[PDB]
Amino acid sequence: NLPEHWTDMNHQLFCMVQLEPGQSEYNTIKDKFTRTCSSYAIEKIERIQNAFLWQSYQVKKRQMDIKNDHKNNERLLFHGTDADSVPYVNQHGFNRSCAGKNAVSYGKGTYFAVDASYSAKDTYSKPDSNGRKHMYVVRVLTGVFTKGRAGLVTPPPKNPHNPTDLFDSVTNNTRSPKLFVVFFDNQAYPEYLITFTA
Amino acid sequence: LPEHWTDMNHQLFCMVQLEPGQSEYNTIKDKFTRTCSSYAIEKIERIQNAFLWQSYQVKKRQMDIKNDHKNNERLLFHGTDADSVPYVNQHGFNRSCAGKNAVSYGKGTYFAVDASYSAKDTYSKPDSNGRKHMYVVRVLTGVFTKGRAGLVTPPPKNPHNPTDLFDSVTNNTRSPKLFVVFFDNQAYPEYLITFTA
Ligand SMILES: CCOc1ccc2c(=O)[nH]c3sccc3c2c1
Repeated sequence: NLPEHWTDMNHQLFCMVQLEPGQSEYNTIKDKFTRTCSSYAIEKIERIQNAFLWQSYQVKKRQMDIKNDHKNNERLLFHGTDADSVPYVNQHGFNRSCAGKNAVSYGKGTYFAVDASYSAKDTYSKPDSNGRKHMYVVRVLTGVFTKGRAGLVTPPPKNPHNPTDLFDSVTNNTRSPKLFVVFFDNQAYPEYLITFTA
Repeated sequence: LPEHWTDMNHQLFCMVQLEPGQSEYNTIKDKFTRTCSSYAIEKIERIQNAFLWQSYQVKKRQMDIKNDHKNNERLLFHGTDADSVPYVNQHGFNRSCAGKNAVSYGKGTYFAVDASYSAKDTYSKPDSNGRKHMYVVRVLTGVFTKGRAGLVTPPPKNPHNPTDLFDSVTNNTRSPKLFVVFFDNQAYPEYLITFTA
């Protein structure tokens, strides 16, 4: 099911592909980033081609598309991370068990930002020994969501008398969402890695 | 969707009570009675969860490719309290839900080789009516190593490639009595046994 615009990977399962400025693919990511992070400068943007993460993510997307009633289930969001975590995320994706406590907690899961400026905080995208910061652009299955709460280890039930029928994700604010939290593996696909500097 | 499943009238989730004395019920009963013959089986249900099955079978194919052989799958037991049964039937096994009982070999979901281990009251807690609950689980144990307290993922299969991981951890690699998996969709709950002491 691998997208036909991916580079041939030669029976390999994983590749990072460096994008070229001037191509729509690079430019649209650069614009979405500079919308809120105009003070930073992009070193490079890599497309993440991970066959196994993509398959598991696309199965979860198909299931959420079946379960929800013609919803836009998927948002393109940002995730800042430290250099030490990039090889793990590239290969294995986002693991809630490794997640940091966010300054404002809406549950114990993986946090994704609407605005690059949030992900660009040194607390999330820690500068490496060479001053480089790292941010993923991520396809996230936000689905149907509600305002979260610090206590959550899964999304809350839509109905308290049906505890197993869950919201797909939670947010800080349902009228103006600026962050989303997901609580399951393969609910987020790391699509691009932005390397950037002051 | 597997053969031994029965029709679901286009539904994606059904719990199907097995008939005592037919081959499927007899096979699952015998796996339990190997170590739990002193317990009384009230019923066995086949868990038909299309989404959990799909995600599990994807992970199974991936592990068959990664390990370059089959034999990544084992049948194991998981005792749970009555309150968690609806969650497990619909959403499977969540390492984030595991309390202080799921400790010692890592922060994952624990599966027992022997039904006797899962039959302990600390795991299969008797409900107000005295009923205990244990799953028979298809688990992708794959290539495993000894676990230790505090693991959030299995160790690497070589500290020179830190991201190529073991699939699971155990108490004992030569004679395993339990397995811990650290990822969703590595365990498919196949049967639920309701039983009493
Ligand atoms: C060393 C602990 O190993 C095990 C082995 C089996 C089980 C089990 O069947 N159910 C549950 S529910 C919470 C913990 C456990 C558990 C833990």
